[PDB]
Amino acid sequence: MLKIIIPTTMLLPMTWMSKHNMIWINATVHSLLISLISLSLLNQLGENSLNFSLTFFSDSLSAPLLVLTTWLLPLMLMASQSHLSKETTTRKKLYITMLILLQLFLIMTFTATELILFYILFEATLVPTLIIITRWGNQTERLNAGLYFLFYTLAGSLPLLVALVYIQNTTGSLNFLIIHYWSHPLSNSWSNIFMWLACIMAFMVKMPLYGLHLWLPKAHVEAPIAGSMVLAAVLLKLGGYGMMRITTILNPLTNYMAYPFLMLSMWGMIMTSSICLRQTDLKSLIAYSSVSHMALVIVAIMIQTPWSFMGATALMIAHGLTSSMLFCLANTNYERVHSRTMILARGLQTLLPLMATWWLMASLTNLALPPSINLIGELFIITASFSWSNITIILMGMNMMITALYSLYMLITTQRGKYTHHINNIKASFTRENALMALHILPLLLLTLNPKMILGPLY
Amino acid sequence: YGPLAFVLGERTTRKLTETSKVITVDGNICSGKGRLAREIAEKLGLRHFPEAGIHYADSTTGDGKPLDVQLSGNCSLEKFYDDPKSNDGNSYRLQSWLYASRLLQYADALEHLLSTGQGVVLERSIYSDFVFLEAMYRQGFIRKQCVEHYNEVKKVTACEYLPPHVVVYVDVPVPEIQSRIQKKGNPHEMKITAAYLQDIENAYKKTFLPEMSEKCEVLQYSAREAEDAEKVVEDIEYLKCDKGPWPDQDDRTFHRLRMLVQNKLEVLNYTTIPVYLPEITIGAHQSDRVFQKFTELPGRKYSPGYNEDVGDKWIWLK
Amino acid sequence: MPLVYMNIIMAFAIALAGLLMYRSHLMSSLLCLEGMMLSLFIMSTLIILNTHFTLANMMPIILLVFAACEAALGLSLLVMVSNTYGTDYVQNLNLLQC
Amino acid sequence: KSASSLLDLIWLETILPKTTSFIQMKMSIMVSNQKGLIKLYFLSFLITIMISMTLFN
Amino acid sequence: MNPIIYTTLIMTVMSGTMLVMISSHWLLIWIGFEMNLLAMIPVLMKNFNPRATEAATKYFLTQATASMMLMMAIIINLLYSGQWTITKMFNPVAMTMMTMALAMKLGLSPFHFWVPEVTQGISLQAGLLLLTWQKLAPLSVLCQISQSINPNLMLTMAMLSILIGGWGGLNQTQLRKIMAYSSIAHMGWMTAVLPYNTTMTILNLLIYITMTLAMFMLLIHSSATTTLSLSHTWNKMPVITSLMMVTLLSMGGLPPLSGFMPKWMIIQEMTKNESIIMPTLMAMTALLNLYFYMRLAYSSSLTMFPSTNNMKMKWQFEHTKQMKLLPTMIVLSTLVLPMTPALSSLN
Amino acid sequence: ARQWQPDVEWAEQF
Amino acid sequence: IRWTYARSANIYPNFRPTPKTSLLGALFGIGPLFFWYYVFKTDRDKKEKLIQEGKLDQTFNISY
Amino acid sequence: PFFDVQKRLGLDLDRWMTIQSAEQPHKIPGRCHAFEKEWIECAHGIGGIRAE
Amino acid sequence: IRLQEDPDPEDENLYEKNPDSHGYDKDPIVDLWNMRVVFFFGFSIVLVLGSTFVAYLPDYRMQEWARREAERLVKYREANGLPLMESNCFDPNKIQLP
Amino acid sequence: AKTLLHKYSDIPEGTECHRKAYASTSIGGATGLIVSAYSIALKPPASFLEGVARTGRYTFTSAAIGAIFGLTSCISAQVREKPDDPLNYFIGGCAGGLTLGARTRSYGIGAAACAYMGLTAALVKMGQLEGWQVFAEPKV
Amino acid sequence: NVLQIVRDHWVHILVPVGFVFGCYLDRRSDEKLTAFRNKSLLFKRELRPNEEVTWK
Amino acid sequence: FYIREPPHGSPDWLKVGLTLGTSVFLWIYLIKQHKEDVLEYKRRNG
Amino acid sequence: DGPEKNYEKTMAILQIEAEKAELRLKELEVRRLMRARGDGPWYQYPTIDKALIDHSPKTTPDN
Amino acid sequence: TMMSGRPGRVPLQFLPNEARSLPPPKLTDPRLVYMGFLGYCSGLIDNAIRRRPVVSAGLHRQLLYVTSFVFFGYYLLKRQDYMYALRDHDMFAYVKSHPEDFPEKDKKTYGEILEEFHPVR
Amino acid sequence: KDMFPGPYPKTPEERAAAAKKYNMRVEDYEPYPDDGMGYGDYPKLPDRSQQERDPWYDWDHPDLRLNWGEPIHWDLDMYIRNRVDTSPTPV
Repeated sequence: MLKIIIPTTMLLPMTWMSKHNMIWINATVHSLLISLISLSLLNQLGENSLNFSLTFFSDSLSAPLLVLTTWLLPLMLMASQSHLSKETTTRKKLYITMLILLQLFLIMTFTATELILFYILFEATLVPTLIIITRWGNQTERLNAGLYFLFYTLAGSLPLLVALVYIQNTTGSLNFLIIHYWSHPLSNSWSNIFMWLACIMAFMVKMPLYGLHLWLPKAHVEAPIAGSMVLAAVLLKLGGYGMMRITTILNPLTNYMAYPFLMLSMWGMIMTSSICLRQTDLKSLIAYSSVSHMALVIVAIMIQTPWSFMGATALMIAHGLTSSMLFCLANTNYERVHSRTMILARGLQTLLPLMATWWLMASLTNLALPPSINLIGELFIITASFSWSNITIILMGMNMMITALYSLYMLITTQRGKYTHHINNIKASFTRENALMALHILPLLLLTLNPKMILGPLY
Repeated sequence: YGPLAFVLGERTTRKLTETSKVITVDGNICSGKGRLAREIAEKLGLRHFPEAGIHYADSTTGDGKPLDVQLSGNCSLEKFYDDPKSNDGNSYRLQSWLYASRLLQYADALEHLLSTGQGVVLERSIYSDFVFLEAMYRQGFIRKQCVEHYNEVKKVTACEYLPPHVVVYVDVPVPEIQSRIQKKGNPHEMKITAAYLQDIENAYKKTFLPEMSEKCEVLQYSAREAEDAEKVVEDIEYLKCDKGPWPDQDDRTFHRLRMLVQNKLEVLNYTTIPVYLPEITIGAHQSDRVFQKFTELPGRKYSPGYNEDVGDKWIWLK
Repeated sequence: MPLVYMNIIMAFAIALAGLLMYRSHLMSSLLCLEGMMLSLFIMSTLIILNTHFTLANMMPIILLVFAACEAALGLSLLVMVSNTYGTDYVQNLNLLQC
Repeated sequence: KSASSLLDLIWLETILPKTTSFIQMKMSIMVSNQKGLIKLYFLSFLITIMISMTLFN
Repeated sequence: MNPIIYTTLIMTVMSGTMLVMISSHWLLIWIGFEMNLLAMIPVLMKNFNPRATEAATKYFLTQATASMMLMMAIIINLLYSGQWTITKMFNPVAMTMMTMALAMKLGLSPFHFWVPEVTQGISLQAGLLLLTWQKLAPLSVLCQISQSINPNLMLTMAMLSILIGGWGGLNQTQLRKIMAYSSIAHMGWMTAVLPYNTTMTILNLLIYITMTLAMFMLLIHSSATTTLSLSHTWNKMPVITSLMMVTLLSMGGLPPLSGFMPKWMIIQEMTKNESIIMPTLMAMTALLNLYFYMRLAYSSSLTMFPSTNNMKMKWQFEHTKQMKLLPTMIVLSTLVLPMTPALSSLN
Repeated sequence: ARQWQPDVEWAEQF
Repeated sequence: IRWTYARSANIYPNFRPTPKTSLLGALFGIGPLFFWYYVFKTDRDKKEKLIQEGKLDQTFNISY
Repeated sequence: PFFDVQKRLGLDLDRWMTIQSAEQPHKIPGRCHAFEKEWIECAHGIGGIRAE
Repeated sequence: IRLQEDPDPEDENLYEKNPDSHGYDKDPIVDLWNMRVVFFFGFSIVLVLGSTFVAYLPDYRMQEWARREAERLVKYREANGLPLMESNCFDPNKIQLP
Repeated sequence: AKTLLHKYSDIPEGTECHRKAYASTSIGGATGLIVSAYSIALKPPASFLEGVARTGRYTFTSAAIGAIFGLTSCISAQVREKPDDPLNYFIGGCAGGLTLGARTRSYGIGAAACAYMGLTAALVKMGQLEGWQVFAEPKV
Repeated sequence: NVLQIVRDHWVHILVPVGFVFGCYLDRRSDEKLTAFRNKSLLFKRELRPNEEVTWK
Repeated sequence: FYIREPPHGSPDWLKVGLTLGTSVFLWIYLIKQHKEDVLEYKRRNG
Repeated sequence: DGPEKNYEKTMAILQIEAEKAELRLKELEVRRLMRARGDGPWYQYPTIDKALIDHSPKTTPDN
Repeated sequence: TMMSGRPGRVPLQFLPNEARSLPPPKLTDPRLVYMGFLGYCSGLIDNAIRRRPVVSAGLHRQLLYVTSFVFFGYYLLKRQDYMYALRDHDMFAYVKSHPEDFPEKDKKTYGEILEEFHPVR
Repeated sequence: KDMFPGPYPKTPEERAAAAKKYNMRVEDYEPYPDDGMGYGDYPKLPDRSQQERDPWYDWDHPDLRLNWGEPIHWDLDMYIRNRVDTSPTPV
């Protein structure tokens, strides 16, 4: 795995010693090269995970996420070039280093074999994210958003730390392989119930769950474009990955303890999508759509059926790409109009046609237009829930309807109607912005061709 | 110089002599005090310090070449003379900058006295800068809060130093001051109000001269008397050294003072008291931009000796 | 324990209570602190004598010396405080809060 | 109303973050009484000594 | 104060602590504590101020009461055991009294009250000495008597220390008081594992010492005692405030910084002893410490407060003083988590 | 087109 | 700007815990959750009962 | 952190007064010399846990 | 309330200095090179070559192997009359049922 | 001290509800007295009558909360006939929180106290059943 | 001059050297984990003529 | 350039040499110690 | 590389981790026993050294 | 106190002679490499604080930082290995000396044991 | 800062200031009832859709049929022409 980790580390000295005119260029080049190298990990075995060493391993769950992170870094740099263009060289290098550190941490999280190592790194991801949000945010709510995000995540994580150490003391090892081979069923004792809660709540906080999702709107809206990209593309999937890993030692208590969270998420998807319907901020709308799409994954993980897990992995990858793209488009519009009010800018389709096409394709992916991987994951989760209970189809179909409604509503309000007259600073789309949108869309549509790669280890 | 040197045996009192004396020449605007101060220094062998200017700190550091006003001082005396009631706070900002410059000057002088042993003649001092601020407040140029903040800054800084042994005051009447200013030719000086000069004189004679008289001798001289440098020097020589707290000081206290005056940042530590007055407060964006400009200046990016851009070499082994 | 030991320990307790419950003068608190030192001297002396701890008969003397040193310290602090404020009232020590 | 404001921006926030933060603020005010009187906290020391001696024997 | 005299006093404080950590006789340990107090008062009052005098008086009063109770406990143990060695105390009442006294010397709540006041009164150097070096001797004595320490009493004191430290830190604005309350909380963390594993207490103590050294030295370098005075630092020296941000995050304990090591190992040892509720509450309450650390980091470096015009003059001049240890202390207090297996060396 | 940076009022709360 | 602020920012500051607000918040926050829980739990238990007695038909239900 | 420099350097600084069974001046016996001697000899190197 | 620079005007459109901008930086040459780097590595390499690499990624999921083994097993099962799939994933002989 | 906890625990759950409530009331009153002492020391009462009033108020509030908790828990266990359910303790805790709110004459204080107290009481019952150790004896 | 080129574009070799070194580090770890070269009950086979190891 | 001579100016030379010497001695001692430890370990462990 | 390589590597890693877990549980049990009995090299709290005792003839015959 | 009171432990001894029987930590040990990395970072921070070129000023200073860190780290690692070896040695000896307290449970195959199947529906 | 929505107006002076802030006549201005729902001092504009507004009048925002500076309905997004319509119906 060091074939990916070591170059990622070597990015930092390069960025620090790169010329002020070559910082972005060098970073983008070598980040793309690192993504190319990470592509090799997709060759997962049929049964055994790719155990590179005692500390790092990968499976058909970890590899897509690793590729996603290594691919997301260059696009984040490209997006960050615009607003961080009047910054001093040292601070620009600092931002690049924060992004690189975040990518390195995420790689190690997705490859860590030891559960406590995963906890350490997955909670280490907070520091770069917090710094990015609080320092390079544009509004005054950035400080409160960072506080909310950090405190939510820590309040979830600390009981998880206690529980993990308890497991290490009792079982003797926290290695995923040993934990899976030496799995022992949990009883219904209150101690086991609280252990299950401690092991689940942290990941429930990580991937916004209705009731504990209050941090996400603030974080996504206040954070800079790159920060929002990671927040909505990988940092949320951290919760899903950790939950799928930790559910191995949380059975059969999951059957009894899932009902609260299952109902919370099944109603939360509807609630959040309805909230999207009546939103005035573009980034807030995108964030709430993310909340709903992640609630789908939460349901899938809780049900613990093989189809559910496959759909969960596919949905995670698809949502990462789509949400990052949506935030990038909103960022371009925001940079041009210097406001996040959705109704402020209207009829942008006339002024910017190609960006409007990008908007259309992104919204289509958001509403899970067949045969996009978004639809593949959503349909798999829907079928798994239908097997769990036939009544689920009601809420699932209603959520699909509301998602389509609010996505098309966003497209109509922004990229349709009479153009706003006073807004005269809408210049033609830059090549960089179009390239960013293309590098978000094309991989997803290509992934639809060979979904087996992103269908998880249960394929 | 540090604690080790004092432990080794370096004692300031050994170097200090009867000649070692802080003499401050004060007066109203264009009182010719500088000439008398130079004459006193020459006829006493003491080191004369020219009156602290806006770019006094620029002289002390770097290459001595005054830096840009926007980068060093952000205040104009000429603007104060033209518009004393500007909405930019130039009046109080200028006064505070002058006080900081004079605080640095007094420290620079004391350090010279405690290291070389040679006496120092200074044109005014921190103990005298209050006169101009009081005059500005009387004229209504500055607001009361500015005076309050200046008092705050002074009380936390000046106390750490020792008042001058001799306070020479060149008493020139306001009409003569006006005549000289007209002869001087400077249009900004010509714009100076007579009431401002009268306020300066009143502040001197009613606050400064009595308080200094309590501390030490105040050799008040007329303009004609000041012309006779020999008499002025003689009178200073015949002043009892008992006047002033220096006879009450010892090697330990002198060590403390010498350590204080060496660290210029420590000297100016309380000059930046976190009181947010609009006149002095500088916005974060402007602060960042100006500091970045300052760092770009050659010789300011790195510590002295490590700025290769100026010709420093061997940095790899420095 | 013999009743004398009980009485001496009770004396220490009473002096501690008086010290912890200040009234006005810091001098009174110092008196209570020194009283406690006296009580400890008496207790240790009786214990050493009864046990015939010959080599430990020097312990009370050392305790006494250090006791009076820490007192010299207390008095020096009290006069500094009184010279600053004017009295040795404990209420005067109020500049530092929390 | 019901979803966006009533639940999300009002009750959900009141139930967990707002309540916890308010409790912390009040506790901070209580702990940092800012009285700074030797008499009071020394009396508290005496009370502590007595209580410890009784409870932990 | 003459520098030679000051060096002698500092060496006397160190010698008192060394005697406490070197002696095998209870009387000598008490003597060492008395020497520490005697040589500490003048150091606290090096810069003569009314606040400094008040701080010295309060410190002397508290430490004197603690020493009285300690000697009383020693005498009671002598009465019921005829022993002077620093071993298992053979009288429960003496054990309780000694625990109270040593906690008062440490500053564990409810004997925490004096710590913030004294810390605010004394200078930054004196604050550094008080919050780092003065914590060694009572902790050493506690470690030697850990076997006899009543777990219930010590755990109660430690947990209350953590809670009260967090709460007090939330309300403070003066940097010294924030540091003092954080010190109270960290001492609670240190003493929580004292009945279970002393080596973990040593580890936490070392990490705390490094972190507090770094923080105090950075404050001295920036010459700031309030949040606003520290806020002004970004204009002059951004490096110092950024490193302060890093150290504050470490003090909070957020991984992968050094501050995670002590909390991680403490939770490990407590869970090994079948205690799950206590460490969970400990971490959840340390979140408050993290909160006030984050507020300070916000004001210092994460955001930029307005500056003053006179800062331009200070820009020209450079700090003459050089704290040699500061870089190494910053590194050791930020990046040492990959080095936990070195815990064995402490044993 | 500038990130919000604390004004005098924001610092005064501290 | 005022409209956007009032719709989001000013919501909580003007919020008061009136009996109406508390009642409505409870009945729309936990009400639907409990209702859906009851429905789903009953359905699941019915299916499990049929499974236990073997009545439930799963002839080709080999994907789940 | 009982840094036992006394035992490392083989120097007695306070061990003389630790017990009353140690050599006292002029060989003056302690009141409970025999009992303390028996207790110490019993509990020599067996560990505090076992000695208790 | 504070002497601060007026808000920076709306970000200068990179088209203003150079009509051919491509975004990225301001220097036209570095803009050209950045666009070349992003397009070449981003589209020509990863998106094309890596897609081909993952398209012809060797089958280590044992899909074809599974199908072939299933074919062999079906042949044997039908030839010997054995049921195509048994009712036990493990042999009951080695299961010491309680 | 521990004897009061012994008094409360010795009374079997869902039995001797009057006696159970009496023991809980005594425990609550003791806690109130401790709080009153600390409050009086830290916050000096202006008059001795004020000190008596404060002590009485704190003690009565705490004792009432304890009595309500004990009675509610015991009666719930009696009616349900299930003395080993944490729900009994939860109901008693919420009732005590509501009584605290009434004593403070604040509905919000009462509601929050009910929630937190009920949760904590249920947790205490769960620990009593499982064996959770708040202050574990050093075992390693 | 080529010197000026490498003088300004030396940082362009760090990450490639990183990949090479990582490949080496990964190979090193594999060498340390060669404890069951042909001891598995699935792939146990006799070394072919002139074969030092199976590298497994 | 500077009106006042830099407190550094030319490299201290003496201090530079001392630093180099201390580092070299550290390296020599470390390498020799490691060699000795390897030999001793092999001697004690066949 | 070949699949058998990863197979053998997985076997080795599993063995190492399982042995580590066994050793960790063993250590916990050993530590508990030693701390509850004081019969092992660990948790040997110091006791008074018998060397300090003086057996020279005292003043009073009955010691 | 764990091994703080081990029998035969010479006070204030960093590395006992018995540690020499253990293999010396390699000079290319990754832990030692990380120690050197920490030293270099310390050098960089020292340069940054003193407003001198971070990556070039005082190459001798940074070299000394790295050398000191590596030098002390070598002995630190040696002591750490010694203490862990002591742990393992003492644990094994205690298990051997107390066989009754560490019995060998009967090893039964999965075919013999019965684990309840919990269906996931 | 003072041009931001505030709390429910209690004194008539507060009501007048709020009316001035929203560019509404003091007579016309009506805050939402103080039900504790967080509406604040925002005007309770008539609940009529944008479609009802005169299509021949020249609006600053034609598609939304709104003028610059005109107070904006709390539920404007719901009452846009593309959404819920409250126009009068023949029956």
